[PDB]
Amino acid sequence: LFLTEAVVGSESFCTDEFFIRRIHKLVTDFPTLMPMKVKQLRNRAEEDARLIQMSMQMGNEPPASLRRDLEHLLLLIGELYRKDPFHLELALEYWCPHQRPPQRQVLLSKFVRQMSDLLPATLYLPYLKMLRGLASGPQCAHYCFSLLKANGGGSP
Amino acid sequence: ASNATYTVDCEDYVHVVEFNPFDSGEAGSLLAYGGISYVVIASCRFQEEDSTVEGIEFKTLKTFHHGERVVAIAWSPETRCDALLPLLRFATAAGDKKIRIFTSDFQDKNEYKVIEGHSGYINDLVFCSPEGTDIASVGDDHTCRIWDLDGKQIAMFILRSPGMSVAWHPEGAFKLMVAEKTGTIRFYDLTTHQAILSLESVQVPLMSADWCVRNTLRIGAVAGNDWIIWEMPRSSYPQDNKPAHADRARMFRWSKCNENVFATTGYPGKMKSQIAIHHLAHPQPILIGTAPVGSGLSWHRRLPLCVVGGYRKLFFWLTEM
Repeated sequence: LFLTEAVVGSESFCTDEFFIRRIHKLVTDFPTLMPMKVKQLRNRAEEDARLIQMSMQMGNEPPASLRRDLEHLLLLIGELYRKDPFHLELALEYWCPHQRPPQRQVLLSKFVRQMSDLLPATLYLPYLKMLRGLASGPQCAHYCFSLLKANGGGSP
Repeated sequence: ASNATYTVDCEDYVHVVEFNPFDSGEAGSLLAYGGISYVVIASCRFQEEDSTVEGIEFKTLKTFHHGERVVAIAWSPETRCDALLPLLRFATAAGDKKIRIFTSDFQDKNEYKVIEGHSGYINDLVFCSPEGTDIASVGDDHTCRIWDLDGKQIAMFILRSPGMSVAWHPEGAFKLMVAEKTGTIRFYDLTTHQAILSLESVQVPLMSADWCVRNTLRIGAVAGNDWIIWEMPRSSYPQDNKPAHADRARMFRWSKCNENVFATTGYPGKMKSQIAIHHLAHPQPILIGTAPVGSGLSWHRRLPLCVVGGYRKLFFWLTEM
């Protein structure tokens, strides 16, 4: 939340190419160097959400102790690529068709697809916002476009 | 005689009453009271905690059928009213010499377990672990017994007379206090299963003892007609000893908010059971209440407020600090 509001909040962040690259590396290094933890956490969150929400749906109100870091995570991804001053089509990291698909690109693409499979109603918005952020940079445009189009070929 | 500050009507006679001493995560203070054949769990909110409450908001949350006269109630530290995982756990002793552990989710899941092995009446019981896994009990069989939640006896201490009160030490791990009817208070280590120390009362019978939660060096008790205070480790002799009641003191409880304030009750007597609230700086009680016939004495966790059970009523006294 702090990275989303305080860092990128600066319109001067818009300026330095090397700011974007460093943060890009910090964000890409997390799923590459410790995805086990990452997945653990994802699943945990999805599940807890579902459970408490459904429980409340019977007649209660959702517990004030909720924490949607995934949604904040999806918004962060959406905001980070939303606009790049460099316009180097960095978002290309989100797309897997040079390289025989670098393992990193495959895992990330799997991440984007895995998040679309049995999407809880609470994650629906953060996921769209994530996609919105990932479809910048024309090549990326086309690729994510097609990807999602076909994934819908029922997923909300 | 001061009138009670607040009074709540009950279905039947109140034999025991205990506030939850733990944080349940609710805005209201949990209260348990035992009748002739039932245990009621209620939430209390007071005007002194919330300015939207006029006097006392008393809400019954759950009633448990017990089938026997309840003599003592102990809250489990695991007791929480949080909406995500509500858990009510408490233990009771009754006239049938059995302990009952109740567990509830405040919904449909209501379980109880019976623990057997005392050969005499149980006089008092407490949870004796920070984790709420272990129960200590004392009785007329001259034993202090330690139980898991599975009803297995973990330990047993042979007493020299009937055990009259039991209390877990509020800060120090493994220290159980046991008050014996003949005036001896013993401390047991539950790790080593050994008696560490004793205190002796000048008067007998010793009827109730409690730890000062705000000053873990202080112990208060009632023996004969008098209230007695010890300060550890300075002496095995009382620091203070003064009259509590004209005819037999029964219960002693320390205030949870003030280390100089405590309440005592007289024995279920012809002159309607007196509650006396004492302050150590004063030679006389600061408040004298009358309850027509009352058993159980408990202090609110935060407020300078005590409760006594009576004939179909709970009586509350606020003490001006």
